[PDB]
Amino acid sequence: GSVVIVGRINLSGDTAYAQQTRGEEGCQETSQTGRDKNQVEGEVQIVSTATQTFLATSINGVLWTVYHGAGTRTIASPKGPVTQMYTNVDKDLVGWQAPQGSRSLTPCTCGSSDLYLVTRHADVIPVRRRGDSRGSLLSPRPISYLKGSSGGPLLCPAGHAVGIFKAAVSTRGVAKAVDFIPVESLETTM
Ligand SMILES: C=C[C@@H]1C[C@]1(NC(=O)[C@@H]1C[C@@H]2CN1C(=O)[C@H](C(C)(C)C)NC(=O)O[C@@H]1C[C@H]1CCCCCc1nc3ccc(OC)cc3nc1O2)C(=O)NS(=O)(=O)C1CC1
Ligand SMILES: [Zn+2]
Repeated sequence: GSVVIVGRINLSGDTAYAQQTRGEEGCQETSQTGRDKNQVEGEVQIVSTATQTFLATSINGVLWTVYHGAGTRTIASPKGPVTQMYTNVDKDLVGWQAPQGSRSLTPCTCGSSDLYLVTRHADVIPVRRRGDSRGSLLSPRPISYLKGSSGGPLLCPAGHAVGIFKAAVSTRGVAKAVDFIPVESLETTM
């Protein structure tokens, strides 16, 4: 089946909050036809397959998500199923053409290390960048807490995308740092 947009994380105001936009059955029909009529809004999409839900982030005109969530799937669209433009397993990276109506996050140009991770729950966690592709969490959470939030953006203090969340570095089933796909890697791909 196709990957279907089931919602969006809202950043366009003070609060971050997920608006779910489609039902399970609606998701199933639209996964199956690959034709999606629903309007697209914002930067961070909530996407799901038949069995998993995760996030998808628009950066430089391309909707980015994790390969471990989307596999090789097409995305359901107004004109039908769309094959991936970008698919890189080593990087765990896949991209489609950003859907009509979506907005891109501007890439971070500030070199700021006080980062922020937007989860599926629309919580905004401070992350402290610790490397070329790693940020430690100020407050550590259980791995369950972050699960389902891959493909989501890591933001600088100016609201710009720094990377895409990919994997959680876990000790005793507690995430203490997050592994991301820095924008610079997306541009290498593009
Ligand atoms: C808990 C939040 C976390 C963000 C989430 N990511 C994962 O769970 C990833 C997927 C998988 C394991 N992940 C992990 O995070 C593990 C885990 C033990 C699960 C905590 N952590 C981990 O390895 O830490 C090690 C230091 C890093 C080493 C680097 C890891 C490599 C990353 C990775 N790459 C590829 C490339 C290609 C593949 O093809 C099939 C598959 C891959 N799988 C991968 O890891 C998430 O929420 N997902 S999700 O939304 O529920 C799902 C629907 C989409
Ligand atoms: Zn910045």
